[PDB]
Amino acid sequence: SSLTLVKEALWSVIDD
Amino acid sequence: ILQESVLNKYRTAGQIAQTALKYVTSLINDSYHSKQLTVPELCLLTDSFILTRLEQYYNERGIAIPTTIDIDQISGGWCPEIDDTQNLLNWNKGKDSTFASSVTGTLRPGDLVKITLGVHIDGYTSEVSHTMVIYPVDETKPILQPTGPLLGGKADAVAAAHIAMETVVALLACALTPEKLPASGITGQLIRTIVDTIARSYNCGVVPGSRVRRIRRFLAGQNEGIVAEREYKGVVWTESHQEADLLSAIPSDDFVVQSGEVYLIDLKMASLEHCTKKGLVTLETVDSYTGKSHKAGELIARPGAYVRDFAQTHILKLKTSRQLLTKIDKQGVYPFKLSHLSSNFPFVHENEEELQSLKKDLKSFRLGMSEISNNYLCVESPIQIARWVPWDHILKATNPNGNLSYDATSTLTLPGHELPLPKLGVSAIKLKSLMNSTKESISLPVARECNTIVLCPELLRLTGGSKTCQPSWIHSQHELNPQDSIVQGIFQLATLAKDLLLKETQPMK
Amino acid sequence: AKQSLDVSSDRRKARKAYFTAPSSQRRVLLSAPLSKELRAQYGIKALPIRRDDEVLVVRGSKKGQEGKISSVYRLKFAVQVDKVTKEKVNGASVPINLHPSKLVITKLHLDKDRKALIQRKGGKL
Repeated sequence: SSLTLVKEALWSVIDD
Repeated sequence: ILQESVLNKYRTAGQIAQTALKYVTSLINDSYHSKQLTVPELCLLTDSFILTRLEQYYNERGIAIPTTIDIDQISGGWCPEIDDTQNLLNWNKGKDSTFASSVTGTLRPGDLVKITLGVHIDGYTSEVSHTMVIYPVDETKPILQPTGPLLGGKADAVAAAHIAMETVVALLACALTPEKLPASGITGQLIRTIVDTIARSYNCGVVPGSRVRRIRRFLAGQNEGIVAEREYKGVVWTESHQEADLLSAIPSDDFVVQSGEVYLIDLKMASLEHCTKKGLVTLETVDSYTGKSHKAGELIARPGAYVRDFAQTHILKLKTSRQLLTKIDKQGVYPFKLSHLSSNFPFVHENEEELQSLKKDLKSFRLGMSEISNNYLCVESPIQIARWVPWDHILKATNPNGNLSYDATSTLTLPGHELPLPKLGVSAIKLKSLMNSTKESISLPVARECNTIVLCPELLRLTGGSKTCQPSWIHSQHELNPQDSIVQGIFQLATLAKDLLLKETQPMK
Repeated sequence: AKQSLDVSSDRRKARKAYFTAPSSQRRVLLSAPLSKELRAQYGIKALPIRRDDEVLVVRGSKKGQEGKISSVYRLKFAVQVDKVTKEKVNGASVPINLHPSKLVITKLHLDKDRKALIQRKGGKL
């Protein structure tokens, strides 16, 4: 589920 | 090793490039700013000039890079022939106003012209380039310095280019001295750090093709996308580094620059005054196929430069092709046009009949190159436009097989097995699909600056200088954030360079 | 019960009609109910699904998730929503194929024909 975590972090960075 | 024989060859290869740069920047001001030559007419004249200069001095010697004139979107590759001028029109006849400059050959105002070229002697080569800018004229003024400075994102781009250029020059100068560096000894870590923060200050991202690297005899990086190499120390900034910086071979750690070495700088900055958002900066190739799509923003063209893969061999059935292959392999491993290979190309005297002679020779050379290309002997150096993609489409995308998608009918292999962003498991093929799969087809303007330097105690900068690449005065903003580590270091570097010693080769009159 | 001669209670005929239904009929077959808020808003219980509609899942293992529709695969009798994907270890994501009878709509994509459909079906808008 690594893609899940990296996409979560990437959403976090792009939303702010 | 940096012998006298090596470095004076570097010098006399460099200053030919310098005076040819002056020639082009001469001619363009003659044509547009002064009280009208097209791009392909500039290019072969510049190459004629360079070879006419090369004849006087000096066995393997000639043009490493054919003179490339990019305009306003193209990261690299635009350098067409006189064959193709009507073809460009009747291909792009139905498209829209964008790329009008590159299509017609006449340059417009506010048009960001990135010139680049290079010359080599016995494998020892020197590249150079300069982003200049067109801006309309003053008529009421007596001297007519042309009116208006530049303001927008292109100005950003030019500023970032020049500042990054001078800063990396100074860094590689301090490479000689383990001192005279603000601790705020030298590494690609530091280089990428300072250039990335400059790019972030000016809001102009780094293009994937840009790099800074070592040079050896016959091994510069002229191609950098087609031919491979094991021993390559240097720094690049591609989509992998973009995603890594968003998160937090070409190794960057085990890399500290040393004395007695020759280096290439090549920086490309793509401006962001719109775009609204975080997003990727990638490259898209330009094909000659009108019929693959319906959209008008696409450019339709044929690259002029080739390069031949001397590892392969295949007997041609065609006399013209075999003779052209003779003419090719008697030249070197550097890219070439069909005009370079001819009987009347240097133009000792110049008229219309000699250009006609060249055109007929070109009509035969294209037939030869057809068979030489159908067999995988020569390949095209591609025409690449910078294109922007927002992260939203990429993250919402669906790639049913990641790390396993080739593109399988891409002809070169090396742009095929790329995997630009290993995280997220997307490849160049699906990235192209996503770039096309959106009405946010935003293409960026790009600015380019290329130099060659050598470290002996001084930094001998074989290109550049103030005669060469003095910037078009502009009016930008976002001018360099103070209040950080790295910015203090950069300003201390700029002040301390005035004492470090930077030698610079002048052009030939 | 059935009180007409036009229509048939035949399993075989009905299944054949379903599985050979063309896309124009699959549109109305692949209908989704609306949430209670949109139901009070408009005055309508269900609609045919389309592409730019925001949706929420209420049945299956992917329950309590929600997002906007990315495809309507009428051939597969399903719809492909974003943020619902089976992520493989390499990095590959495939969409989960959902049925809109399970889904519930939260927000619509409104144009003239859709407004007219609602006014026709008895919506105060």
